[PDB]
Order: sequence, then C-alpha cells, then structure tokens
Amino acid sequence: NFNGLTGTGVLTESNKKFLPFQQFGRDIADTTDAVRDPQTLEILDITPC
Amino acid sequence: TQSYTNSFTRGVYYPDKVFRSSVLHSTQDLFLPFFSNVTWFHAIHVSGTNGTKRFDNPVLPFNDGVYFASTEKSNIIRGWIFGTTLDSKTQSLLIVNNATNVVIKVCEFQFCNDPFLDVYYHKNNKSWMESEFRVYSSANNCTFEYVSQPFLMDLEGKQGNFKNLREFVFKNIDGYFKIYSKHTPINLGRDLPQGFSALEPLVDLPIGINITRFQTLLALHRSYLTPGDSSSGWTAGAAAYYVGYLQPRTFLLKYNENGTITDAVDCALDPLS
Amino acid sequence: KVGGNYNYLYRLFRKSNLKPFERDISTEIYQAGNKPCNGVAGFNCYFPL
Ligand SMILES: *[C@@H]1O[C@H](CO)[C@@H](O)[C@H](O)[C@H]1NC(C)=O
Ligand SMILES: *[C@@H]1O[C@H](CO)[C@@H](O)[C@H](O)[C@H]1NC(C)=O
Ligand SMILES: *[C@@H]1O[C@H](CO)[C@@H](O)[C@H](O)[C@H]1NC(C)=O
Ligand SMILES: *[C@@H]1O[C@H](CO)[C@@H](O)[C@H](O)[C@H]1NC(C)=O
Ligand SMILES: *[C@@H]1O[C@H](CO)[C@@H](O)[C@H](O)[C@H]1NC(C)=O
Ligand SMILES: *[C@@H]1O[C@H](CO)[C@@H](O)[C@H](O)[C@H]1NC(C)=O
Repeated sequence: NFNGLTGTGVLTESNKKFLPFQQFGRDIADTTDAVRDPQTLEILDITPC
Repeated sequence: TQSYTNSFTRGVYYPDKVFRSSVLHSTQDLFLPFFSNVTWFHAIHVSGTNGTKRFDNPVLPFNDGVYFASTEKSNIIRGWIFGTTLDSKTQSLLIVNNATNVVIKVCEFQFCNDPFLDVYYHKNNKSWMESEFRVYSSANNCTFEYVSQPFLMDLEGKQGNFKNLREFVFKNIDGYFKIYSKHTPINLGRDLPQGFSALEPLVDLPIGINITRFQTLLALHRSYLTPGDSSSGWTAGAAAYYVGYLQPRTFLLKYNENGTITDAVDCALDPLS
Repeated sequence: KVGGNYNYLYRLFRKSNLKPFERDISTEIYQAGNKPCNGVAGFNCYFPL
C-alpha cells in the first residue's frame, strides 16, 4: 500500500532512471509497474505472483 | 524593431508525471505547432549620451499560454508581469526573479511606471548594478506570496561561442497557472537550433484570475550588443528575445529506453503526418 | 439581525460568465443601456453589487 494505491505482487530493486518530479511508472494497458518509496527515495519494481 | 523566424521543432514538454520507456504515446494539449513563425522583439538603446525613447517593452496578447525563449549570457531579463489591465482596478501578477529568489505576488498594483534608467546607460566603463529596480507603488487587498528558489540560474559561459538558450512556457487552465522550463547549454552559432529538447515541469500555482496581457520587466538600465533597424513585417534581424503562442494540438511522442523523449510527430501539419 | 444585515454582497450584472474558480472583485458601473455609463450612477447604469 504505497500512498493509498493498493496492489499485490513481489517487489524487487529496480534500475529505472526516474526523475525528481516522477513518482510512478506505467506501461501498456495502464497498470503500475514501478513505484517510488515514500519514506526513502528508492525505486521498486512490481512483478505479479 | 521586430522580425520573424521559424521554430522548427521547439516547445515540447512532458505532458504528465508518469515514467514511460520504449513506447509511443498519443496526447492532446496546448502545444507550439511545428514550423510555426515566432516574432523577434529587440531592446535597442540608442544615443547613450542622449535620452531617446526606446519602446523596448511591448505588451502582448497572451492568448491561451505563451512560449518564451531567450539567449543571453547576462541576467538582463528579470521576470514577467501578467494582467488584464495592469491598473489599480484589476489584479496583476508580479513574477520577479532577482539574484537568488523569486517573489510571486498576485495583487492589484496601482501602477507600473518604468524600470530605473540612468541617463548615460553606458556599461562599457562600469559593470556594477546594485539595487536599482522598483516598479510598483501600492498593494491594497491581496494574498499569495511565494518567495522561493530562483527559477532561472546562470550557467557559466567560457571560451566564447557557448551560450545557454532559456526556454519557458506559461499556461492558465481553470484558474491554475502552470510554468514549465528548460535551459539548454548548447546552441552555438544557430539563432534557434533545430532539434528536440523536452521541457520539464517547474511550478503550478492556484492564482484564479483572468490574464489577457503580459509584458517583461526588462532592466533597461543598460544593454550592450543591441543592433537596431527599421525592419517591419516579414523581415530578419537579431533580438535575443523570442515569443510564440500555443494552440490545442494533438502530438505523438516517442519515448526512449531511458525514459526521455526523443522524437515527436504533429498530427495536424501535413497529410503524411 | 432584526434590523437587517447588509455586510453580505453579491454581483448581479457583468459582461460575461466567469470561468471556473475565477474571482471578480471589480466595482464599476455596468453599461446597461445606450447612454454612456461614464457617470457615477443613473438610469441604464446599474451598480453590479
Ligand atoms: C522521514 O522521511 C524522510 C523523507 O525524506 C526520510 O528521509 C527519513 O529517513 C524519514 N525518517 C525515518 C525515521 O524513517
Ligand atoms: C509566418 O512566418 C513566415 C516566415 O517564416 C511568413 O512567410 C508567413 O507569412 C507568416 N505568417 C503565416 C504563415 O501566417
Ligand atoms: C532577492 O529578493 C529576496 C526577497 O525580496 C531577498 O530576500 C533577497 O535578499 C534578494 N536577493 C539579494 C541578492 O539581495
Ligand atoms: C480593498 O478593500 C477595501 C475595503 O474592503 C475597498 O474599499 C477597496 O476598494 C479595495 N480595493 C480595491 C482596489 O478594490
Ligand atoms: C541510457 O543511459 C545509459 C547510462 O549511461 C547510457 O549508456 C545509454 O546510452 C542511455 N541510452 C540512450 C538511448 O542514450
Ligand atoms: C476576465 O475573465 C473573464 C472570465 O471568463 C473573461 O471572459 C474576460 O475576457 C477576462 N478579461 C476581461 C477584461 O474581462
């Protein structure tokens, strides 16, 4: 539950070069794929079960 | 003193705040049309010994957001003023960019007479410029002070032929004032380079007033390298002070593998497009 | 109040409908007739508030 956007899946360290004004990452079909951790400035990648 | 030129592929920004990579996205918004024409206004200082009028700060319509580009090594440009009448009866913004701060004040400022101007206005022998700007007189009923970090910095220019092109875009939608910006360090000899360099979001503000006019708070105290001419209409010159108007177009953006925008195609220019 | 409250004002006459979340506080005489509404008040010249 990242800032109110729930989900389900495994989280892994990601190597995506975000930007300071960018928090979320999407793909085709418009589903979240990468998230920025709120407490620590880190990027995580979501993979389904 | 006014001329025209062509804006090849300049004036594209990130539509939203979502990361995308290696995909093509079709969007619709207020953009600057490809291969449109943009005016050149030049600030000319004539007869520094005398006090000849300049008329170097025209007022522009501001019809649905504007695009701004400037190529100056110095900090001669300082802020832009918006409003519908620029009088005491209406409310006007006062975005002002001093050395290390930005003060944004929405208010009904009584008058904006002129920037301070020395009679000699000669900078070939003197270089210091200390606390010589004051444009307004009063402020009765207003709020929304936004003292914050300076919007535009000053990148160092070395060995000549190295200037930074400063690009801004201002828009007003449902009472929200959005400002995007980008400072490209590489322009070299070309006046307006052809290529792609996306603009990142800078600021969003809840102003909530109508804007139908704007102009610049150009510090006319002194200005060098400002050739003058009597050209008008479809002509050519040199201004280092650009402006263009946005329109509601539909674009198709191509995102690189690293998340940046590499190419874009306008969907309303040519049959092939 | 029993005598009456007059501290609350509202605008009734203006040139055109205002866009969402936009505020107008100008106090100028509306031109509601062929007479030039240059004067402070008169027929065909209404106080919008
Ligand atoms: C509180 O949030 C900030 C946000 O940047 C973070 O740097 C800091 O580590 C957080 N504190 C704790 C105790 O987690
Ligand atoms: C736009 O600018 C061009 C020069 O680049 C000029 O030929 C044309 O007349 C201008 N006006 C248009 C296209 O409406
Ligand atoms: C710029 O303006 C701010 C607020 O008006 C002021 O605090 C600051 O000192 C100014 N910058 C300089 C270099 O004086
Ligand atoms: C500011 O408020 C006062 C009192 O409400 C009012 O008399 C004055 O007209 C207002 N200023 C303007 C520019 O309308
Ligand atoms: C993406 O960034 C890496 C990191 O340096 C770089 O090697 C690569 O060339 C970049 N990709 C593109 C398409 O420029
Ligand atoms: C003021 O805002 C209204 C809101 O729609 C707009 O119609 C008008 O053109 C703006 N300017 C003036 C001078 O009324």
